[PDB]
Amino acid sequence: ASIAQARKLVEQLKMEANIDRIKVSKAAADLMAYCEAHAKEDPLLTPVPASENPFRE
Amino acid sequence: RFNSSNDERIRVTSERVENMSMRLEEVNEREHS
Amino acid sequence: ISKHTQLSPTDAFGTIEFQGGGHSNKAMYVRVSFDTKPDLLLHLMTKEWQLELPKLLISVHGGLQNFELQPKLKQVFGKGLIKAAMTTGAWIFTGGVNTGVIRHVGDALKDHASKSRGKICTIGIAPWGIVENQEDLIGRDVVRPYQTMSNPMSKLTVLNSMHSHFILADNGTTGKYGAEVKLRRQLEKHISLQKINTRIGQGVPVVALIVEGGPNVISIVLEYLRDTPPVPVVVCDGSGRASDILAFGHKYSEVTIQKTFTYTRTQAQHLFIILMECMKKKELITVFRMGSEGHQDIDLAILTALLKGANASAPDQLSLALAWNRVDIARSQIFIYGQQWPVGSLEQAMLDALVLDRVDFVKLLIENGVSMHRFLTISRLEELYNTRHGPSNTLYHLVRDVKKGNLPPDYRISLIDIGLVIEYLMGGAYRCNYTRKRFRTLYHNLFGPKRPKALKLLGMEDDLDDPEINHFPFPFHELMVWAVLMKRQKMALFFWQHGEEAMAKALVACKLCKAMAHEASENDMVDDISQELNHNSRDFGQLAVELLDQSYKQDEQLAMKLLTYELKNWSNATCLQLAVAAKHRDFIAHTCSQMLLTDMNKYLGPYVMMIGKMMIDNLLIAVFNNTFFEVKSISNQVWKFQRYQLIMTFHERDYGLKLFITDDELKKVHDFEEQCIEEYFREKDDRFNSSNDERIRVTSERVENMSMRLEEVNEREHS
Amino acid sequence: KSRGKICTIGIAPWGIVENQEDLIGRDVVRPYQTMSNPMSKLTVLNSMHSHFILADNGTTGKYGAEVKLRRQLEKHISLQK
Amino acid sequence: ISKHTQLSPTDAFGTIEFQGGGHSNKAMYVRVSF
Amino acid sequence: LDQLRQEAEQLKNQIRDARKACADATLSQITNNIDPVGRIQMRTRRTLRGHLAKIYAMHWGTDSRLLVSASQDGKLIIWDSYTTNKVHAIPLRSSWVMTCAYAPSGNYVACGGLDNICSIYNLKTREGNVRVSRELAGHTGYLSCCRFLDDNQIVTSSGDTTCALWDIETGQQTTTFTGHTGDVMSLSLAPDTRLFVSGACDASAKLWDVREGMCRQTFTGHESDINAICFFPNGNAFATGSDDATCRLFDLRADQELMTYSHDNIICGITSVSFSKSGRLLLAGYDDFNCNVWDALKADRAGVLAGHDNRVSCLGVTDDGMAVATGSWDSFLKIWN
Repeated sequence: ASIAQARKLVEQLKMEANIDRIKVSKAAADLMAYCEAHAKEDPLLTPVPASENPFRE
Repeated sequence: RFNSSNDERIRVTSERVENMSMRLEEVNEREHS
Repeated sequence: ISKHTQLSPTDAFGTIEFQGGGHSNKAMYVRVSFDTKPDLLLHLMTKEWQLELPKLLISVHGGLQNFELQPKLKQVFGKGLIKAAMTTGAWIFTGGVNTGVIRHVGDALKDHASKSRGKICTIGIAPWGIVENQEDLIGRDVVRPYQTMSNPMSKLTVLNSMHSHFILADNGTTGKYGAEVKLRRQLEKHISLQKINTRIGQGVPVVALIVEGGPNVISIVLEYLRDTPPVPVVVCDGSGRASDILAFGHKYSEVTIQKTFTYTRTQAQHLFIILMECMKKKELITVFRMGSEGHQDIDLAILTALLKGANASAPDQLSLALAWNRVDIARSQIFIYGQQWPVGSLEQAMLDALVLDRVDFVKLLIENGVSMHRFLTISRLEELYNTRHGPSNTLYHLVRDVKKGNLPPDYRISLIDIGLVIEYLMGGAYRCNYTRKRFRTLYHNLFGPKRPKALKLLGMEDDLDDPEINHFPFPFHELMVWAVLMKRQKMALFFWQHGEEAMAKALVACKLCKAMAHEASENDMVDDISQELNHNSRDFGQLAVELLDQSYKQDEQLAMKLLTYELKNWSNATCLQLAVAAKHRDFIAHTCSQMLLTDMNKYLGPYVMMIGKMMIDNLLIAVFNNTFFEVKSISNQVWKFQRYQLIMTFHERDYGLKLFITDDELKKVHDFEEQCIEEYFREKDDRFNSSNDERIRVTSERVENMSMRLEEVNEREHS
Repeated sequence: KSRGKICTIGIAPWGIVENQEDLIGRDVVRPYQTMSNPMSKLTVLNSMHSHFILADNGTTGKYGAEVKLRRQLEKHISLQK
Repeated sequence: ISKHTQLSPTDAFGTIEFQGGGHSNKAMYVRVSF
Repeated sequence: LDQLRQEAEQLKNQIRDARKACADATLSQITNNIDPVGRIQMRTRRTLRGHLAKIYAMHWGTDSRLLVSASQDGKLIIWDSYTTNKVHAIPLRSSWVMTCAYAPSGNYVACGGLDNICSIYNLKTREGNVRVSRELAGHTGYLSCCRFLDDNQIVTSSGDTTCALWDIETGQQTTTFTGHTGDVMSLSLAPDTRLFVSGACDASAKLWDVREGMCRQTFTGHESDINAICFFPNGNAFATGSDDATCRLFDLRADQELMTYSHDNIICGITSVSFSKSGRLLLAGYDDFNCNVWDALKADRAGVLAGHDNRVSCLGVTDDGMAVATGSWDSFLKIWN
């Protein structure tokens, strides 16, 4: 009765199985390269008191 | 209400029974045998 | 000329008032083109004429002449037609002139209209140019009176009276045929394309009634048979015309010599070329003949005609008859030996019967094996509380009152709110099972995973093995509760006659009716719901008193022990407390109720109450003497009612209020109660059947039938 | 139509009913379901009954193992006075 | 086989209740040999 | 013609089969050296006291100085976040609006919910009063979440299995994101404005590419409705909040789950989630009254921030990541740090 719907998944399935799902060892290092370089500015993991902060009185 | 009263039913049924009795006598009158 | 018409939009439409007959009837008429589409026709009918879809369409075709058939033969046709058009919604398709079978059906409609009330949708579809009064009907939106007295000189036929709705197909010419057949046929197709409320997916069933007619009617019936959705055809034998010759030709098929009746051109013009196909489809021929064979009832034969032509699943036929609300036909056709009901169909049928409030269909299904134990789920009850196919009720307003009116648009009502409303109605100490924490766990863990999808954001939401589950040890208790809540008296009464602890159910129902009547009176209601609820409370109290008295006469000890046990279903009370809360005078004042108190002054007690009802007011003694007996009686009722309150006040928990017994004795009391209620119903049937008036009525009916049979016997002449 | 419980007695072999199960409860109440499916060749017990007898011979679905017991029962009834 | 049965005791007997029908029918039922 | 289900069965293999071939060194063994967070306590800075009832949604102001109120009272109150004060308060036509989007510049505000319509309001009118610009009819499922691209283009999440992208000034929608079955409760934009992954009922997120209306990747692996979702700041991942009380971190460019972030005491669902500015410390609002400063990289909780007595539903972290601000159903909003 309805046969196009079964096609619709495959066209989504076909073009997705070949995408650049990068290697997990390489996947980490891209995400790993964030925090330690992103250091001086964050008041939420290694903070400092509230002089230049947005939320003091 | 008028046609559901017992008395009207009795009267109509009695007249029907009388006519039916006379007609049944007429039916029984013919003896082909 | 070939259909090159002056095409301007129509400007004549309105109403008429009949003149000449004994009935002043108002009919709606529109003059449309002979090339009009059925779409705007259906729009006008459903919207302007406020005509909802009928559960049946009837196609009638008759001669255009002034034939006459035998009296006392047309009467059964008229009775069947009227019964079919009245019992269920069924539209009638015809021309509307005072000729042929159209005049006969107009006379039949006049006959029934003088017998009973009710309205029948009659649709007169004829070409506009046929009538003589093509003039005098040009003004739009004005009631134009019509004159039904027809002059003999004119070769133009007036419109037959007793017609509900007229539709005129303007043709360009005047006073000719062959321009309304196509429009009516396409309207029939359009109605076939329509879908009725049943979830099976069934269109509007259509019958093909054939009377008199001619050689053209043969083409019409061939068209009806050869259509892709078959049109079942019913034929009238007493016509004498071409319809009757087809009825004659039905018998002893595969001689042709006998058919040579020289209808038009002897055997030179023999239409057997297509009559062979006509008799090839002779299985679908629904014959009719009076005084012979059986099932001579026109309406019953009409209904089953669509049944043999249905050819669908038996549950589909059952649903169609349930919509038609004809339990006799389901008893006749849909329930025969070898029915092989598909799995899951019966439960759906019972559900839809419950949501349609059909006591007879429900009891028939239960007698066919439908069990309310296995059939009932929580989801089914919830869907019951959230339907719209029936009468109105205050339950939405009651919920909005109790739940503080914080509702969003079209909220889906839950069972917990229902129990809250119930406990609001009952009183202070009451505590329903729904509010109990076990029910809370069952609802949240099982029935509340994510059913209110839009409520989780709003925030109005706060298993190993089972006995099938979603099972209420006493499903009929909650069914009767729901029937009371949705204000359906007859279904609640039917439920009350089954089950156990029925007297407690009756007391609860009376209290609920009283409370709901108070609620209706509190918020500017329609003033009839209040008194109807009061009457329902009266009936429930009457049933409770009658059952109590019959049980007391049956036995005294068991009846005394009956009002003692705690109600594990009704917030753990006893019947006496419920009657007190319901404030039932006679029930508390009853003999068994009084002596039940005794296990825990009679004279001068009423004496004090005597003067109190006189304190509000030889003339005084004349008032005193004429207002003493009834006052004494009412004071006796009041004191016998308040003796319980006096005893409890002078006393104040194994006894004193209740009595607690083992489950086996409760089972014995259940059997005793069922025996008592069965005896009460049987004795009520005996007392009603033994009245002299009932015998008079039965005798009158049988005398009428006997006179008819005597005339039938006298019709024949064997010598 | 009236009152009273007329004693109706039925002698049925063990292997012919539709549900030999749902009845195993010895001297206890077991609910029964009237509804049945025609594709099952077995036949349920008659309703509106007073007393029932489940004859048995080990065989299942095979007729002809109950006339003997019924005949001997009527014999002993004839032996009764 | 030639009626190779056993002496297993009767273990399905008592009184049942009839549901589904219009009346609660009670039948004293007993499994028994021939 | 039913082999299409067999090829889908065949095509269902490669996602897991390549993954298990690829899954040689998950996040467990890559960075086991970094110490657990231990004991860090965050202090509420501002408490928006004065509202009436439960607060259902909140979006910040694009100066990190403001936010829009969305509570059961129905008043869209434009609250200043630097004096705990307000600017304007806008009751809606119907008090049931389950989202609020704030213009990326700071000019207008979208709103919608039970009405199944989206409405944008002009905050900076010349007369000084906030008035609705236009409505956005076209959704048959209630507006669960929505976010702008800029002040004309806005993604919306609807329960009728249709995800939309509305033009504001015209009032028309050019294209619709179709292909999602579970009702989407939240949408998390990618930093590029040209992508967004959303939280839906079918336990599946999708990399719905903006300029097409087409799904890119499959993000399956959750258990129930994904009631919350937050994007990883660098643009390569995103964390989700669901009903099964578990956080399951996945990735765009590798398409694999990272870890499990769940507790025995967390049984209730997750309402609103948020990363850190580096994506290190992860936030999550729940149905109960206990939030966790999770670590999507290390499954480490800095602490429990219990200061609300009612259900936590709405929160917002600054663009500069300087702090986090949580609002709950107790008519308040608190700024933990």
